Amino acid sequence: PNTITEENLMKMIADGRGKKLVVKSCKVKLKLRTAKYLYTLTVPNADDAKSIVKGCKDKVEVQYVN
Amino acid sequence: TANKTLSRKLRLAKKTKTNKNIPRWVIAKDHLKKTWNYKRHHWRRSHLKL
Amino acid sequence: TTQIEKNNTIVFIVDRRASKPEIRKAFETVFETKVARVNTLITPLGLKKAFIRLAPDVQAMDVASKMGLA
Amino acid sequence: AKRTKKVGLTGKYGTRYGRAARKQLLKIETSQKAKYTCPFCAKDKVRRTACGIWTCRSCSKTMAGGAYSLHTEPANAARATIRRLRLARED
Amino acid sequence: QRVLRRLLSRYRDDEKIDRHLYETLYAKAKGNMFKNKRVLLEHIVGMQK
Amino acid sequence: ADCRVTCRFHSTYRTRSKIVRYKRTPGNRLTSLRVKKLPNAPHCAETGKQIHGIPRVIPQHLTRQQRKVSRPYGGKLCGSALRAHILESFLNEENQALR
Amino acid sequence: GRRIRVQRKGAGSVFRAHVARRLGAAKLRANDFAERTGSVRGVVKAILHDRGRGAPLARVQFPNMRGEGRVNELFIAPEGMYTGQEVFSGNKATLHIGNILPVGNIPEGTYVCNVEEKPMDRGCLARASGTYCLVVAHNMETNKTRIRLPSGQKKLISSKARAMIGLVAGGGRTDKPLLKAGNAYHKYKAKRNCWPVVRGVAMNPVDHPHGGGNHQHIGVSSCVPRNAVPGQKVGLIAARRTGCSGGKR
RNA sequence: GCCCCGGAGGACUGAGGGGGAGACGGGUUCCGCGGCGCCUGCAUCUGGCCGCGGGUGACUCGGGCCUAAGCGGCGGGUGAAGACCGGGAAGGGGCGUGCCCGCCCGUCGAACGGGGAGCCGGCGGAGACUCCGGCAGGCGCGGGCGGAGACGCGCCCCCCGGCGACGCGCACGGGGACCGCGGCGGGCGGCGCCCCGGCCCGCGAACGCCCCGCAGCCCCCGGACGCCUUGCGCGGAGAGGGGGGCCCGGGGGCGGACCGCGCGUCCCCGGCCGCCCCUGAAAAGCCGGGGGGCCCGCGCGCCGUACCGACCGCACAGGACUCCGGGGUCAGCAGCCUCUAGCGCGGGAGCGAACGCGGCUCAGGGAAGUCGGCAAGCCGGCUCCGUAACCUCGGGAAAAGGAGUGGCUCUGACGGGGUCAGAACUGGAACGGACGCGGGGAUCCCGACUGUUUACUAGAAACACAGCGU
RNA sequence: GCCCGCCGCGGUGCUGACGCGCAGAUCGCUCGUCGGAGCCGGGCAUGGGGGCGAAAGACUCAUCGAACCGCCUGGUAGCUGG
Ligand SMILES: [K+]
Ligand SMILES: [K+]
Ligand SMILES: [K+]
Ligand SMILES: [K+]
Ligand SMILES: [K+]
Ligand SMILES: [K+]
Ligand SMILES: [K+]
Ligand SMILES: [K+]
Ligand SMILES: [K+]
Ligand SMILES: [K+]
Ligand SMILES: [K+]
Ligand SMILES: [K+]
Ligand SMILES: [K+]
Ligand SMILES: [K+]
Ligand SMILES: [K+]
Ligand SMILES: [K+]
Ligand SMILES: [K+]
Ligand SMILES: [K+]
Ligand SMILES: [K+]
Ligand SMILES: [K+]
Ligand SMILES: [K+]
Ligand SMILES: [K+]
Ligand SMILES: [K+]
Ligand SMILES: [K+]
Ligand SMILES: [K+]
Ligand SMILES: [K+]
Ligand SMILES: [K+]
Ligand SMILES: [K+]
Ligand SMILES: [K+]
Ligand SMILES: [K+]
Ligand SMILES: [K+]
Ligand SMILES: [K+]
Ligand SMILES: [K+]
Ligand SMILES: [K+]
Ligand SMILES: [K+]
Ligand SMILES: [K+]
Ligand SMILES: [K+]
Ligand SMILES: [K+]
Ligand SMILES: [K+]
Ligand SMILES: [K+]
Ligand SMILES: [K+]
Ligand SMILES: [K+]
Ligand SMILES: [Mg+2]
Ligand SMILES: [Mg+2]
Ligand SMILES: [Mg+2]
Ligand SMILES: [Mg+2]
Ligand SMILES: [Mg+2]
Ligand SMILES: [Mg+2]
Ligand SMILES: [Mg+2]
Ligand SMILES: [Mg+2]
Ligand SMILES: [Mg+2]
Ligand SMILES: [Mg+2]
Ligand SMILES: [Mg+2]
Ligand SMILES: [Mg+2]
Ligand SMILES: [Mg+2]
Ligand SMILES: [Mg+2]
Ligand SMILES: [Mg+2]
Ligand SMILES: [Mg+2]
Ligand SMILES: [Mg+2]
Ligand SMILES: [Mg+2]
Ligand SMILES: [Mg+2]
Ligand SMILES: [Mg+2]
Ligand SMILES: [Mg+2]
Ligand SMILES: [Mg+2]
Ligand SMILES: [Mg+2]
Ligand SMILES: [Mg+2]
Repeated sequence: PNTITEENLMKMIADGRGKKLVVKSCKVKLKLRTAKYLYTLTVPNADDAKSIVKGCKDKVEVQYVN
Repeated sequence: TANKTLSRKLRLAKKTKTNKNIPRWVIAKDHLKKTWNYKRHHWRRSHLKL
Repeated sequence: TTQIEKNNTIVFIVDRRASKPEIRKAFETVFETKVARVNTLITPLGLKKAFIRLAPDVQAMDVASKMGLA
Repeated sequence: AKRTKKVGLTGKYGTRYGRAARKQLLKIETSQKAKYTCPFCAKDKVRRTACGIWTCRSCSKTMAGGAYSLHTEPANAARATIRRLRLARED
Repeated sequence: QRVLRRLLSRYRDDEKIDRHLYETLYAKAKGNMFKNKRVLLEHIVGMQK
Repeated sequence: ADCRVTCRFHSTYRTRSKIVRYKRTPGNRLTSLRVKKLPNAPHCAETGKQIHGIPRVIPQHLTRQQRKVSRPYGGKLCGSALRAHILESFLNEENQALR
Repeated sequence: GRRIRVQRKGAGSVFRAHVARRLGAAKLRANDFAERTGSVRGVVKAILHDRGRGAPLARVQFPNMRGEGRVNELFIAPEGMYTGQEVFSGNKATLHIGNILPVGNIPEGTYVCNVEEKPMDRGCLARASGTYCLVVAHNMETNKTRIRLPSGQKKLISSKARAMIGLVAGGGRTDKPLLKAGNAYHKYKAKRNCWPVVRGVAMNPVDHPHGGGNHQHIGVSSCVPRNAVPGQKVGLIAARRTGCSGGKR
């Protein structure tokens, strides 16, 4: 597992390298399941809005909160 | 031992499988009065050298 | 039976001289299905047991039932 | 303050082995623990590492010598006589 | 001995005492001249004067 | 409490490649973890000192660039040994020829 | 009786030498074309301790004369040899400690070591620590050289037998007393199963010819003749004389 | 209600365990249900006994591979043979024909040595580093630049090297785990008086990226009465000072996903220093140098894996290798008590004779007993005082002999921590209050000394030994 | 190859227990040693008139001043029993 800067996150999505994304509410955790590593990005909810709209329609998103 | 060769395991496996009584229908079929199989063995008093 | 309803796995007795690659091919040709992974052991009596897990898109209930295992 | 009067380094032996042996060891063992001069370093840092084997702790050069001292008196004379025989070979 | 060396070095670095005084007291500490830290602080005063 | 553990290896004979350390797990448990032997790094062919720049990892696990130094005789000679070979070569040519 | 202790050692098993972790057999460089017509240059690589041996050994690297690469030799070290030193082997080598020369080219008076008793045999005389041979005289018409061995005997060898200049390092070793039984135990643990020693008179007659009796005593003379048979040849063998006396010169 | 099971009480083993697990050996003894004919030297409803069903899952753990000490093989050699002994032999490879290179064994020998790579959580009557879920790692297969410098950022053959790869030791230093004290959060117990004073729980892995790492080795300037350790050690073959590079089984931060402070203990690691007539394996495999020629998929076969001191002594107070190791008292892995965990040991009751076996105490005397002080008793921790003859000058030596020692209230010294020193008060005229723990001295004989021995009647004056001599 | 002392390794005295044993050599207390010629495990080597022995004629699978197993062998007995 590893962390990632936001700009690298879309490029992995942009090249179809992700398999599933999870949004976690606590500061929000976004977890992307690639072939090699699980990657985690932490942003405030203001920032995660725009990123998910950019979300690749070929990339399954799920949500999670409790 | 917990670390045994497959060849010793197979010969031990056969002594376990043949360690049995005469079936009761065999006693009726063959008309027997000796009913004990005297080739049986028990682990506490045996010396299987296998 | 618990092994089949969850874990999608069927337990078989096979000839001791068979390896995991021969077991996978045999089961795929006789029961017309898709194997995923095979584990094996030799029991204290000398028999070979195979743990046969079917592909994640097959129901071993559907395959055990047609065979009679249920 | 001086801790012994005569035995020196052979105080490690106690009352054992007799006077003649301990007298021999005091001389031998003082000699093999000594610091000798690098024939190359020119510094006083040569120590024994095994019987016959002497290393400068500054040069790092290794040398072949005596059992319990760097130079023996037979080898000094031999080197001196061999040198004069070579120079005599020169016309 | 760690206490006295730690104090002596601190002074030399601040130039309270020079290097030739530092080295003379360094050897006196190694030879059991001062019993604690207070005694060394008077020797330091007395040598400077 | 009671923190005693059992052996992790096939046998319990405590040789130099069967040393563990202890660690607390997220389920509140004391686990054993093997402590690998650390190989030396390569040493100079003339002086026997560690070559600078190479980590103490077996070279199978290091990328090609990580296993090298960027100089003639990069991982064989310690830098000072190179300079002494260079001078000996150049100066002997100056004395075996032209006096 | 039974077989006695000296009769059991010839059979091997527990009386074989303790050779594990030894560096190898120590020899001069082999005589070849280049050495016969000139000289070959080597460099001292290390000075090493050998198990079971008093003097040290030296590893010397020579160039390969029949191909590319290097050749590694194992010499008995003359005193004064040092790592990084340059040695020479051949007919044209000079007189310096460490060099290997034919004994006919060595002037009388010189100290030499590791001497061949026949040409090209790679050296067999004066090999132990502190020893040397002297070169006494040259007989040119018969091509023989006269040397003095460490025992003081004199001997004639060929003039083409080779030698190493100097004397063997490690000298003075025997002048330190072994203090304890334990120092003797460590010395022979590196050589052979030969220690400790039980006296013949301390045994029963079945075990030794000196055994038995109501007092410990030999009983007959301990001078046995030269033609005594194995099992019988104990004590002092073929002695010219016995006893302790001075006057020898 | 049975010696089985449950609840309550009373005790024991006492972290070198009657605890938790492996190696060897055993071989189904393992598990669930049933049962008492045999066995369980008493009983039984118990059970390692009897009947009937079941049970051990691996790319990552071990075996398979490498070599150790060894053991085999080798044109041949020898002997009546069986067999035993052995380098002097026209001894094989790369490819692609055709060229080129080449001196000559072993896919025998280690379930502790070497070795490419695994962690957490969960599930079952019996299996788990093996199953399931999650997160990784290894080995394969298919779709010429920067720097002043130390240093930083595809292959093939011949040669030169490296890693693998290594002894012992008193100490000193760093990390981890353990262990304590205090706070704060949640839960308990008992409570005649006292109690914010007692007890339990407060958890974070492998792996990936960034930062930080004492010693130690290296670079640049420049040119010296210093730098520095518990100890040492180092410097014109270039110190100190200023600024840098590399290694470091480690720590931190973000991922994976409660908060402080301390004395010790164990384990590993570091730099030194000491020691040897002792100098402390090898190989597979993998890599570098010089010279020459030139992201996405799929897979990982074979064997072991249950349980046990259930093993050997005809069945048994004997024998039987290793791993983990809390608290109090204390110099402590001693003795004595204890938290966790575990709970058999051919059976019970009554009486309180002789005599035995293991223990305790005895007035006055004190070896008169006896072959003989045999046995038993006296002494003993720590601190201070005080110590002879003789001697190989090292010893003798704890010589011999003396005095003090609890509790409580305080004071001083050392840079938060125990120790050391001193004083008042007090108690049958007591204090190493149990436990642990030398009796001493004057002599003669023998062997110098530590060491070895008649397994099962002899431990010595016998053997060995360094030294000396032939 | 120093001294007190735990485990370990050994085996002094009680001529203690036991001696139809817990046991074909054990148990209790006491005692030697405890950084070394020290102790322990696995692998390997030496074979019977032979081995191995810090030497006691000790040890060589409860066997040793010559092991064990089968055969020669129903060995011979001026001697004891019937
Ligand atoms: K098993
Ligand atoms: K059995
Ligand atoms: K004989
Ligand atoms: K004989
Ligand atoms: K004989
Ligand atoms: K014999
Ligand atoms: K011996
Ligand atoms: K002797
Ligand atoms: K005699
Ligand atoms: K039952
Ligand atoms: K013949
Ligand atoms: K033969
Ligand atoms: K092997
Ligand atoms: K082994
Ligand atoms: K192995
Ligand atoms: K190794
Ligand atoms: K190179
Ligand atoms: K298992
Ligand atoms: K009665
Ligand atoms: K009576
Ligand atoms: K008396
Ligand atoms: K007594
Ligand atoms: K007091
Ligand atoms: K004696
Ligand atoms: K001793
Ligand atoms: K006896
Ligand atoms: K005895
Ligand atoms: K004794
Ligand atoms: K003896
Ligand atoms: K003891
Ligand atoms: K009695
Ligand atoms: K006993
Ligand atoms: K001791
Ligand atoms: K033999
Ligand atoms: K044998
Ligand atoms: K015999
Ligand atoms: K016989
Ligand atoms: K027979
Ligand atoms: K026969
Ligand atoms: K007769
Ligand atoms: K007769
Ligand atoms: K009769
Ligand atoms: Mg399996
Ligand atoms: Mg005798
Ligand atoms: Mg005789
Ligand atoms: Mg108790
Ligand atoms: Mg059971
Ligand atoms: Mg009964
Ligand atoms: Mg592995
Ligand atoms: Mg093999
Ligand atoms: Mg291994
Ligand atoms: Mg289990
Ligand atoms: Mg090793
Ligand atoms: Mg198990
Ligand atoms: Mg009385
Ligand atoms: Mg009397
Ligand atoms: Mg009387
Ligand atoms: Mg004696
Ligand atoms: Mg003794
Ligand atoms: Mg006896
Ligand atoms: Mg005895
Ligand atoms: Mg001692
Ligand atoms: Mg002692
Ligand atoms: Mg008795
Ligand atoms: Mg007969
Ligand atoms: Mg007869």
